[PDB]
Amino acid sequence: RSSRAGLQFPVGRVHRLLRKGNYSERVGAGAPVYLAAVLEYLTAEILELAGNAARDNKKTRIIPRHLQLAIRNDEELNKLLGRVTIAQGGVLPNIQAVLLPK
Amino acid sequence: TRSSRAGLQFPVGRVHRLLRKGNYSERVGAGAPVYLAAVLEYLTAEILELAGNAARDNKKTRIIPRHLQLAIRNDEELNKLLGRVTIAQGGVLPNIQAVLLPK
Amino acid sequence: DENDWQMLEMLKPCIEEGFVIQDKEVALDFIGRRGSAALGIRREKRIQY
Amino acid sequence: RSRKESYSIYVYKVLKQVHPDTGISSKAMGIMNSFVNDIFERIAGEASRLAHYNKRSTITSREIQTAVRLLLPGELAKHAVSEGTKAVTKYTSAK
Amino acid sequence: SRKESYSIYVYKVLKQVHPDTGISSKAMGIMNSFVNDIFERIAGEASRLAHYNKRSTITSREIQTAVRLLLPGELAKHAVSEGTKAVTKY
Amino acid sequence: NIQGITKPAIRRLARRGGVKRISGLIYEETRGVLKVFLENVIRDAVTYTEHAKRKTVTAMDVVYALKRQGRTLYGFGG
Amino acid sequence: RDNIQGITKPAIRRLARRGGVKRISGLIYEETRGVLKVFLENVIRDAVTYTEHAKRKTVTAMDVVYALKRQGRTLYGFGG
Amino acid sequence: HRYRPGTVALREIRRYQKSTELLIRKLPFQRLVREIAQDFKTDLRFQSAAIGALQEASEAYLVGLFEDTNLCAIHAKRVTIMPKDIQLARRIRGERA
Amino acid sequence: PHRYRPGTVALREIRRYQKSTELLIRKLPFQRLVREIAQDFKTDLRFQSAAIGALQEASEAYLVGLFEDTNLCAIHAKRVTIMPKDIQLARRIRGER
Repeated sequence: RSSRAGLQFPVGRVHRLLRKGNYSERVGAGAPVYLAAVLEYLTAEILELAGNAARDNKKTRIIPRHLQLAIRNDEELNKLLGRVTIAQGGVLPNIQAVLLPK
Repeated sequence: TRSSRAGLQFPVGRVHRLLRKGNYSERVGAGAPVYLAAVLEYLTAEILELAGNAARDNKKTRIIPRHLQLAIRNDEELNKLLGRVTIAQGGVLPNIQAVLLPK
Repeated sequence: DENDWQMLEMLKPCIEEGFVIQDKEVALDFIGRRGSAALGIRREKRIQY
Repeated sequence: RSRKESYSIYVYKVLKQVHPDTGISSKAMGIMNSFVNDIFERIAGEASRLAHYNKRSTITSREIQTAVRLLLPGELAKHAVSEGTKAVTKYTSAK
Repeated sequence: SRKESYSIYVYKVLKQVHPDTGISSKAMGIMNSFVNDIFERIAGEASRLAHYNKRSTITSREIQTAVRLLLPGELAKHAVSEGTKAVTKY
Repeated sequence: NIQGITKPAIRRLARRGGVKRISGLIYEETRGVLKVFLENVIRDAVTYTEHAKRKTVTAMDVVYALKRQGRTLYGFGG
Repeated sequence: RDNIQGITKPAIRRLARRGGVKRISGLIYEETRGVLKVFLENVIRDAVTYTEHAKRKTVTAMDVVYALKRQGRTLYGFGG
Repeated sequence: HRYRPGTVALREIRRYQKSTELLIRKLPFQRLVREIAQDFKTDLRFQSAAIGALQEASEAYLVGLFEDTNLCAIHAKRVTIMPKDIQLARRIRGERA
Repeated sequence: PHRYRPGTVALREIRRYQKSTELLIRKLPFQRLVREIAQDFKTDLRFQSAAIGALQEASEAYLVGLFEDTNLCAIHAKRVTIMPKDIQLARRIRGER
């Protein structure tokens, strides 16, 4: 069904976790397709900014510093994951206005 | 029923139905809703106790929800639990900042 | 005949209605979804059939 | 004409126990009903996550006990564990 | 043991976005926690809607309105478009 | 439009909130924050209503939307 | 014993600099130590709670993650 | 005659921390809520209960917001609020990203 | 090999640490602090090391958030010298006690 959807997040393993999920009585046959599509779009939306963050520092392997910078550089992803805190991250390079010497 | 078989005021059967129609797991154990009924009744006992003291405060007999709001906010732990839940017709405490008081 | 625009003009129905299947094996599967493929026969087995 | 439910009589009897010379408004009864529904859903969700993070699905009263000690503040939860264990013993020793 | 993760799937995602970019182990763990977080959020919100209209099963429509609920406007609109396209193609 | 929110009503909310003396631009800032919060709440409520496939906003959609905000409200049977 | 002063003054200084603080007073340090202590109290209460209901004499990292999920301060990265 | 400033103000703080009846009255707030909702779907009908719930939630949320605003405005050694106090408090609570 | 005015070291540490990634509080005193508070709730525990590192991560996160709000309160108060009443205002308005 991954090939029948043309996607990459496997709808069958999603279907197995949704059966052992205590979520309703019955699980449809297109709902895990829809869900795997939404998850694929979000993972692509983050890895795009991850690639940009690895490109800004000319680094090959994406490190979690790149991930943290890529999350805080977006505005909608900050509004989603603001109560989420990633390990190894650090924060934005952030300097206030009155702190610099005049 | 099973209620007086544990000596409470909250039912066991309704709660045992709700634990299946909430799909909160597969199966429901035997005495666990009795335990939950005891927990709920102790909670509402403390709440209505402080509510009754609040009713004694303004010298009324029937509990108005302002008395509920003040009884929830005055206790420390009951302001810890129900701090993130506002209440309709609740209001707030009698609060005056002393640094705003005139000389 | 490339100018035979009426040929194309009654074609485009068929093309654009079969357009929902843009590669091979989901087509073979859409066949097996009728083609005597007993249900449960896995997707690659249905396609073999 | 769907037959909807509430908790008015049970909480009303509890009020008549601990404060017999005390009335109640029905608006407050709706408030308390919402309160018990909230407490119930929170304890249900904590029991749910206990069941998930324990790789079991048989909810004993022990999972409900640890959820009671999680969700509530400390000393009130201590009295709650007292009430719950007493009700378990009084219900299971007799029938 | 057979502790199942999401490793090779997000590897295929990264190969089909930035095709010459590597990534570390702990970053993959971060992605794994991310997918499990978003999965539990959407499934829990769908189960809430199932109870809120007393409908004891799950179609795709609950998932659609669930991602309408969680994510704000633009990302939600793109995800709705992506899901509808994949569902119609399936 | 927005100007049903009169000046002395915002003053009364400042009185209950605990504020003694008020500046001028608090009015526009209050209207802005009020509009943002009501936008988020009404969007979640009409999303609930559109999944309910009905034309009228319930009380229950409001209650579960404020549940989704982490801003749970009692009193109305949720 | 006295491991609250295991939190050093240069450690509070370093965490002030990463967060962006420029001018650190002298009365800040023990208030910061107390806030750290109350935070660790609530977190390790939940951790020991999940450990005792595991019926295991060892605290796992997964239990710490789940307790943080019970807070609202969810930590990725380490599993779960 | 005329009183001093702070007499009437704190007197009405006392007089308005007791009644929990709503202050933003019904009909203009109702017209406002229908104006806000109008740009989501055309011509939606309303229960009165949803309007009452949002009216309660609005006044309670602005009470909590004004509490944190006034604590900021006193803490920065002033007596009277100004909108950057509201900006500071909303920056604290994590609404503004 | 020289001394300049106070402030250059401050901005240099800000740049050096926002460039840096890893832990600021060291490992072993934090471990013994966790064991001190942990033994007082149950006797004779045993620990995974990654659990303690996760505790350290959460602690650093909570302190950094508190310092960001404290510095915003300070810069709001037209001061750079933070004082403990700034942390009072901060942990008041977050409501976490």
